[PDB]
Amino acid sequence: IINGEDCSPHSQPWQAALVMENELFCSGVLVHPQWVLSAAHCFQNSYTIGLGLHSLEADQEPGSQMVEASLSVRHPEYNRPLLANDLMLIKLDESVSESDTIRSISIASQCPTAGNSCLVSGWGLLANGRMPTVLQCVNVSVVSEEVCSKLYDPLYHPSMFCAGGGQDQKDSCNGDSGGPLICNGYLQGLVSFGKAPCGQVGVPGVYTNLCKFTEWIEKTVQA
Amino acid sequence: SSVVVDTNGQPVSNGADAYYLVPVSHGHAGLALAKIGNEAEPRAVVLDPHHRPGLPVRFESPLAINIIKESYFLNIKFGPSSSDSGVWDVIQQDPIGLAVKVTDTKSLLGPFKVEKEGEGYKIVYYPERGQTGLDIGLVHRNDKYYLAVKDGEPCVFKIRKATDE
Ligand SMILES: [Cl-]
Ligand SMILES: [Cl-]
Repeated sequence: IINGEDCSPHSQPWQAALVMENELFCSGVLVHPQWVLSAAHCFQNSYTIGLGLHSLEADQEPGSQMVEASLSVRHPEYNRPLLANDLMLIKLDESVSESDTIRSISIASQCPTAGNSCLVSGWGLLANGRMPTVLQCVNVSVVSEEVCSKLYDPLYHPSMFCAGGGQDQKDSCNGDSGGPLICNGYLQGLVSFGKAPCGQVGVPGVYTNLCKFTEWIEKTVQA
Repeated sequence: SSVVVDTNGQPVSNGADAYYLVPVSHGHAGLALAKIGNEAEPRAVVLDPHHRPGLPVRFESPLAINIIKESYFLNIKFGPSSSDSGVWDVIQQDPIGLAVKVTDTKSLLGPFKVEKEGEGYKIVYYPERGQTGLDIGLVHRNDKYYLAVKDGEPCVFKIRKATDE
């Protein structure tokens, strides 16, 4: 997260850390007690998922859980066209007990509103190219579909939307993949991709447009 | 699901760190730029027996992740993250064929993938970022070993993090 700040601790209790050999490689979002939503490009054959975290050191985070997951389902149209339909559902091996620091979030059914300010959170790179020690939060604003397609055609597809690009240089960055973009109290997007370097004025990042997938998510969780 | 790793077994980073492509059976040689055709500046990539480990590269994907998987489309470039003057592309150039060359512009999504081969990895070029990949191997012409498409005869590399600089 570029030009953000430490999140207030446990203010984003749906945030999930996907860790590999004890190092974070993507985030995800708890959307049901047994399911984490993340970007399909974060797929692995198995996962170790950290819930209830703030720092990434579970041994210093009361209320946290490190949980295993074997099964994941990428959207069937992932990467056709290239980069599009970038979402997957990970089924935890066991349902988690929700608490005030581990809680699912509802998915927006309405699509993004151009201009609206939203919140993105993650443990990815800071402006200085270092990794933060605790979860970072920043606001970014949704950009119109006209601007998103002008900047990203031929790779813009409506399973995506753009946010950010302000003079404020607030953005997501590498290591924020799969984490949440919250708009108006609901999960609206997942961090997906963008032009490098992060935080360029006039260049928004691209997020998975989850309003397009509410039926596939519900059906997958219920099957 | 396969993560590309360096010679220490650590995941290769998305753009942030540089690495040498060390041939598994040519550790004595390393990547360099050379002239091709009638060009006056060296723009083709060769494996040069006088430089080891050769010019380091960075692997870049637009995805907001800091590791690289064998399935990702990549740009490969020489030089610092901040510069796009060293970006690889594959260009028809007689009599080499489809030669690896550098240029100073870069698409959001590059046309290469790094795929496991033998004891290390091969570079595969996908024209138009389609489904069919062409292996990058060596073409010997003009006393030089050009990196170029040589499908079925890839140059196999291991990837060494460039922490000697
Ligand atoms: Cl080595
Ligand atoms: Cl000529």
